[PDB]
Amino acid sequence: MKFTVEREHLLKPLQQVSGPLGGRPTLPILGNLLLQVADGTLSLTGTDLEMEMVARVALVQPHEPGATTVPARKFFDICRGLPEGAEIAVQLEGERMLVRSGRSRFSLSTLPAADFPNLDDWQSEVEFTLPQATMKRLIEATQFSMAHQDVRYYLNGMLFETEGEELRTVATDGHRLAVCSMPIGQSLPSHSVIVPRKGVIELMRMLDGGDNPLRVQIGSNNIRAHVGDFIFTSKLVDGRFPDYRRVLPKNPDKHLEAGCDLLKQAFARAAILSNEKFRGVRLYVSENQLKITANNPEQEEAEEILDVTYSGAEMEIGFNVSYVLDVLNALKCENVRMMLTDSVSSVQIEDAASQSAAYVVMPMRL
Amino acid sequence: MKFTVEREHLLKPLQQVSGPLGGRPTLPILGNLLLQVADGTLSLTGTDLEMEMVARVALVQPHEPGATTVPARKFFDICRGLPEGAEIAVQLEGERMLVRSGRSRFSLSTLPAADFPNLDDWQSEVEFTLPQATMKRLIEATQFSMAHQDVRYYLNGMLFETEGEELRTVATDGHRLAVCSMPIGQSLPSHSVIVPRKGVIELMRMLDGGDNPLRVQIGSNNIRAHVGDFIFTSKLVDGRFPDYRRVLPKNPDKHLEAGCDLLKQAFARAAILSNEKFRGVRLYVSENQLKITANNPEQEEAEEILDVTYSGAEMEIGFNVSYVLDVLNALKCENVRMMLTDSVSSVQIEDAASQSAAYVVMPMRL
Amino acid sequence: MIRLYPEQLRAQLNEGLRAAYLLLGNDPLLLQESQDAVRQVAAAQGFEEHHTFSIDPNTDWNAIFSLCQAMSLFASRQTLLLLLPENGPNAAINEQLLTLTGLLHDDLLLIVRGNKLSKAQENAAWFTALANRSVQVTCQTPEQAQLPRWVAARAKQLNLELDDAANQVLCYCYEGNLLALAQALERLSLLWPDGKLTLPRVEQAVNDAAHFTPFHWVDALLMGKSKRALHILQQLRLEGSEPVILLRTLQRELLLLVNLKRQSAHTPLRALFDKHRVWQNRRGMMGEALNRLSQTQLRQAVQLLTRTELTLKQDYGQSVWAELEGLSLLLCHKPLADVFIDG
Amino acid sequence: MRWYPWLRPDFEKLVASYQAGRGHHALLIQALPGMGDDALIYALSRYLLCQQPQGHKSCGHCRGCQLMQAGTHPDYYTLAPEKGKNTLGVDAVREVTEKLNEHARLGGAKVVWVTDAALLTDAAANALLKTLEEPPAETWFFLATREPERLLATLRSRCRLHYLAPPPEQYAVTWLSREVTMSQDALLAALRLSAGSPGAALALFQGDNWQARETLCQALAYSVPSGDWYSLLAALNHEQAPARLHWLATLLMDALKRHHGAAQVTNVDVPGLVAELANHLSPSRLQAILGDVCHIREQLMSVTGINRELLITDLLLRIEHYLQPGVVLPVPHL
Amino acid sequence: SYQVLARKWRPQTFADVVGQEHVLTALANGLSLGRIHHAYLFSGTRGVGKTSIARLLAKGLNCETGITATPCGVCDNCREIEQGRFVDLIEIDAASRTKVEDTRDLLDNVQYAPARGRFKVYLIDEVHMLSRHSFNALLKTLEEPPEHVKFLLATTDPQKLPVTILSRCLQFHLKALDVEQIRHQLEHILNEEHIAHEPRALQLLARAAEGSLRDALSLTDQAIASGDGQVSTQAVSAMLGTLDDDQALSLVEAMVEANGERVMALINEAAARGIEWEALLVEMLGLLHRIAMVQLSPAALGNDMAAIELRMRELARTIPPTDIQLYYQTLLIGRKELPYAPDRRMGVEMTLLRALAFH
Repeated sequence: MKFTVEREHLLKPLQQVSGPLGGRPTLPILGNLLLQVADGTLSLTGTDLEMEMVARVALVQPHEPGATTVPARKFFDICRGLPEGAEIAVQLEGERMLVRSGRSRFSLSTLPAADFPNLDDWQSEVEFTLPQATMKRLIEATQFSMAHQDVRYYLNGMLFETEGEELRTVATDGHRLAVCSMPIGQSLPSHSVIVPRKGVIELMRMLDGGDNPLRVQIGSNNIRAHVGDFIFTSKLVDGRFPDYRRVLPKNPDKHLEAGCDLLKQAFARAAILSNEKFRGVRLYVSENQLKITANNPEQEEAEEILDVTYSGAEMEIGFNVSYVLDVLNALKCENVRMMLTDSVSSVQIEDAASQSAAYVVMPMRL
Repeated sequence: MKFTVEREHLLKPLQQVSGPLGGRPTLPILGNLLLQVADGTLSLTGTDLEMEMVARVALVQPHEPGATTVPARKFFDICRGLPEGAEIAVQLEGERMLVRSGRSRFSLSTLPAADFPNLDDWQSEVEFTLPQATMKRLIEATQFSMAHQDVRYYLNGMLFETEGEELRTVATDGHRLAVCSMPIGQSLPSHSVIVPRKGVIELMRMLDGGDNPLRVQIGSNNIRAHVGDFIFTSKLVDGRFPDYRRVLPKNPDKHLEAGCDLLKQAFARAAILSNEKFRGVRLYVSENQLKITANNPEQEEAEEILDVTYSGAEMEIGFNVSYVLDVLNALKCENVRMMLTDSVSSVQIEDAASQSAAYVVMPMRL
Repeated sequence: MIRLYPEQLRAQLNEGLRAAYLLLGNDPLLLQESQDAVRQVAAAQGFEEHHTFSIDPNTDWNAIFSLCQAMSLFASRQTLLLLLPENGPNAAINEQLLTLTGLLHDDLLLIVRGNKLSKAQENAAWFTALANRSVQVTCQTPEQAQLPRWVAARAKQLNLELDDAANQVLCYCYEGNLLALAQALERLSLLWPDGKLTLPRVEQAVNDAAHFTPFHWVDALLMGKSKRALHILQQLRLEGSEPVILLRTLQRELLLLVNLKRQSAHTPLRALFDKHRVWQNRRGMMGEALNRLSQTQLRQAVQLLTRTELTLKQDYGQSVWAELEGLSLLLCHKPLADVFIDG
Repeated sequence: MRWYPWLRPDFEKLVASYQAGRGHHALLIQALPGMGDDALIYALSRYLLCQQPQGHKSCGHCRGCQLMQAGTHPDYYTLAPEKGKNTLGVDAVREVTEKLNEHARLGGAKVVWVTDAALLTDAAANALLKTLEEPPAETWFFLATREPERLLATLRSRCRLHYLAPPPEQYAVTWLSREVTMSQDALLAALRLSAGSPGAALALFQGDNWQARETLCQALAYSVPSGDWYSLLAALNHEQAPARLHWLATLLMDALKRHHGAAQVTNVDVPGLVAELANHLSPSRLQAILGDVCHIREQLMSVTGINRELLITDLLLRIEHYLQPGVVLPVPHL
Repeated sequence: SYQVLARKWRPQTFADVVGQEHVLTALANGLSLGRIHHAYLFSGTRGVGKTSIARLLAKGLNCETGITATPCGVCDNCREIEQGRFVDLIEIDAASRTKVEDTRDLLDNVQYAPARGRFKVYLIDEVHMLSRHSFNALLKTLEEPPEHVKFLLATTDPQKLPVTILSRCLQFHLKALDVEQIRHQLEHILNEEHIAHEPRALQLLARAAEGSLRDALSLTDQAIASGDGQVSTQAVSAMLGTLDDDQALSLVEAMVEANGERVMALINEAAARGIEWEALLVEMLGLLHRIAMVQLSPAALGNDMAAIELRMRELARTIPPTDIQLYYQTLLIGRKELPYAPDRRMGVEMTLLRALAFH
């Protein structure tokens, strides 16, 4: 194995691929990046088995086919720590990988790759090329309820529902749910799949910009992406977890549009010396006003008064205020329309440009 | 009690002073800052039982006899969350110090100013002023050679002694010392002014070009420092500050005029496949060049070739690179001549360019 | 608070949503049984969200939802098993216990399995406001006496005949061990094709998942059977028994024998065997030993017992196994008398 | 306990001494912490920490005193045992100690006093050796024990001992009497039974201990003739068994005294009973027996897993065995 | 606070420390020669001279006159040695520390070589405390540590200290200090001190110093503290609870008289003053020993019960050997068993009771 890359070329893959392998996750070899000069290519691959990130780097710069695997860090850092552009002459030289800088030699420890597992490519039941932005539109304005972990099974990844042209995400943790949907127009045989969280992240890391039109292939097993040289495959839990349809304010009646941010601020101020037990702020919300009794058990209250375009019955509805900033902010939205229930149900925080984008939290009183 | 303040005015005072606040096993009201808007200044005490940052705010804002101590932060948070400029008025009433600035109001709590345990601050003799400019170097260069868990003296401390019109300071870890020399100062008496670990930080903070120049009444007692809207004052630990002249290598003399930076880089790289414990890089500075041979016990090796105008035969000394870089970097000087005694013995490093920052670390093993 | 016996748990369970169905009792068979019945009917009752979460001696507490309208992503009532501390909920616990009483315990349908609470806990406010809605299910075990009855009803759990001849022999030998006795009846039912208990059959293969109590030995000793008692101990060895136990239990009977020997040599045997205790069957063995065992010859025996006990217990001398051989004969004095140097 | 008057003169010298730096900063007060040492200790810190001000005061005034009264005196420490233990661990120690290497932190000397140094741990103690020996600036250390015996020697190598016996019996009784009603014989019987320590003497009359003392006393008078001791199981079977075990001993001993002709008893709270012991029992076996009362008292405390009862019983029978002839009658040795 | 003497009485040279010549010499001798171990084991009682021989050695290694039998007083290194700070030398109480943790760290720093010292010398004291692991970790560098590094082991006890450790030290067992060695050294000392010494007290202390010079020295400081100046007999006899009385034999006799009361009532009052039982005990025992000896030879004794010699004699001969052995025995066992009694006062009464029961 032998290649020469530039530090920078390498650098994208130097992150993508390395990133979730640093942890030396799983097996060592797994926690090593596969170095593969195979051909003129130099693919990098960092499998974990939890997601995977491949970065490719085309390499015409000196290379001898072979392969090696090196820890995710050992290598990365050296290359990075190298000055830029650096022609990182990497050589499996036996079992030390001689990483040659320019007058600073380094010798990493390298096993030739000969193992290093790699994931299911499968013909992906639905495949499509994302316009990306939607991906973040959604991604950001729906990952506030996704649990990380969640014994409520697979909330720790998102609920990739394909339904028609719309791709919907749902995350929920059980008290707060978010749906944002947008449309892709990619006629996606509906399904819902829980893709590993770690996945989501890496994805988001390879969400990339430059409207990298993110190719997706959801399977059910595997799901595969293509954003540049960064091919990311995950296994999938398929499944689904609930959606907003039900969460839905029993009163849509009450409305409350107001500027996300005035509101956010209001929340933000509100949440000060507010309830330490549940972030319960009982907002008594006039038809115009919004008045947040946020007490905290330390006998400190915060009160913020501010207009709302409020409608429907002004009522104290509690909330985990904590929830509410989360989305406010993640929600790219100006006015957020609330459509409140009285506090039995959630209130409909929606995006204005809810492309079906419902962001719903249940009451939480103090 | 009904004392108004200028939000902003107070805005920076609040932070300066809360940074030195509590940090003791017992830190109740140490978390609350006291304020009295004398009407003029205010107190804005943040005691630690070790250092203080009293800020004042210049403000003329009314006051009524409201001596209070309210949670530092809560109060703070509010001020900022309230518009600035905002004439942050408060009612001290029943240990409930409310804050009102517009449609936002809050009811904070208060701890009386009566049990406020404070510290020494007394008119401290001498008056001698160093600009924050160099004072900065001075603080940077030395402050990192703290070492802690002292049952023997002050490592983390630092001593202040004007040796001459200079001032010379020292903090050391016992494994590296840092002595920077600020030509400026006065000959005006030095005093047991051994400031801790913490203080030196805020001071350092009180310099940057900014604040006023830093002025000191070096008193054994306490000293009285003048920087920012604060008044920073320690009781000083009084006891010696270990030696600092001896620690200079035995004949630091080979001049290893290097660039502090390059070196700092190279050094940074070398450590990686250097010993991974102590970070004890071993050096074999090729004359005029450099050479470094690092091995991480755990395989690997790093190598550099750099330049140092170094005459006199290979310095062949290794030291803890972990210490070193620190000084390179606290060394604002980028030609740093090392005065070593080539041989596994201490190497003094000084700025080549001044002598201010002179720094000594010690070799590793024999 | 209403005490219910597990078998009658349906009465309160069913009739109404009892808040804290507090299966305090201790027979695990009874506790187990009182637990699953609430749960079963609970889970069925829309409390499928069923979680178990102990209450440490630790302050503990976690899910203290008891109404908050937080859900509608997963709305329902839930139910919360609390395994109690040793004696029951302590402070913090009690506190957050008293909170729940205060609220719909909505989504926190209390199932408090455990043991008997401590008094102060039971007077502690939490255990005061549960009342009238909760159910205490005494999950405490049969006396020797009620044991056959139970056992006999319990046979029909297995429906097999069992044999009451066998029941007894189970009631004695599994005097007080419902659970294992329940499993006892199980292993053997399987073991045969027929699985029908009856005494002959239960002799051929005996459940090696259910103990042969100290009694066999000690009782054998009562009699004065100074060899019988000995044999049961050969077995109590191969069986691995902790000596502590043997001592404990032996101590139990013998001190009972002293005291009863003081008053017995003038009070009809065995009445006292149950005016105190001394199983029915032992009572005979036991009324004898008072006559056999004259309190004096009896003294030196105690002195050796104590001796061994200490040998163990302070000294961790594991030669208490040999010390007993002495004692058997020191105490019994043989079925007759034959009291000798201590050891 | 409380500060009693008999803690004062100790204090004065010590502070004097302290003030003179003749008085070593170390100090050990034999006296029970039950006979007042704690307050005495703390009275010292009161002063000592505030830097020792005034000739000798407990300090009512002083910022040191008051901040120490608030305790917020950082100088100040109370340095009790560790609570994750109940003994004064090393760690507890490691801390306060190292805080004194940062000098005074709010002035006045520090006083770092152990509540009952009787209560220290070994890693703690070992730890404290060098600090009690070696004087840190402004440190006046103050330790308390039930008796000096509550501490290790190497420590005491450096302890500047300020003895402090129990105050005399009389006063210890008058002192004891003030506060517990029941005859001075019970005060004394108890006091005496306390090795004459008040602080120690006092406890007896609390609870049903001294009533149980009596209780016990009664059953026993029955026991003794009757050769049923077994009756006594309970009277002595208690959390204070050892104590009740103790109640008893001092009488057995009084009976042997009668066996050496000696009017003298330590339980002057009944001499009849005393006589009968000697009376029904040869001293040999009285003597033998006396041994064991304590021994159980020990064992009740020592044997892991030991049936308090089992032990209380065995004993009775065995006594009962002795009263009996033929049954060999010890005397204690080997 | 207020200063001590013990330390202040610590060597600079071999003399300051009384005894252990085997060690002094063993030391003077080691030092001078190349017979410098980087592993020493001073095993003696607390500041008998386990710590003293260490000091001498230290100064001598970091004698800036090399390694020297005596530590060539002044050397910077030598005189700072007994003062704070002294880089070469790093000293340690493994008492406060028990942790292994403490033990690990320690091994790491030996690397850093002074920017001016000449043996990075390490002095561990109270090593016993440290855990097993702490112990075993040391074996590694007792064998081959980096250069300059030393391992002056001083231990009170090398017992909570493995075989291998001893196996790997020069163990200069500092034997104990004769009462007299002590008395003397003290006598010498106290007298140097302005305050009138006090012979009685000197002895009172000499025996009382427990074979350790440190305490000896300690005692003294303390005696002054509570005697608020001046060593005087009485303040020290009393301070020491010591009965300079013949009550030992008085009671022995009253036991022998079958005299119950006198024996007992006397102890009880002694207990109000809490009077030391032991002191009292040792004495009785001794008398008996001698008397019997006086039987053997009322001369071949190396007896110091001369004031009562005649008494001794008198006793010795009139009481058969046998019985003398026997008295001696009874009370020896009772002493043994004295403490066991929950009043202290109680244990001694028993001892005597049993004697008094013997007669």
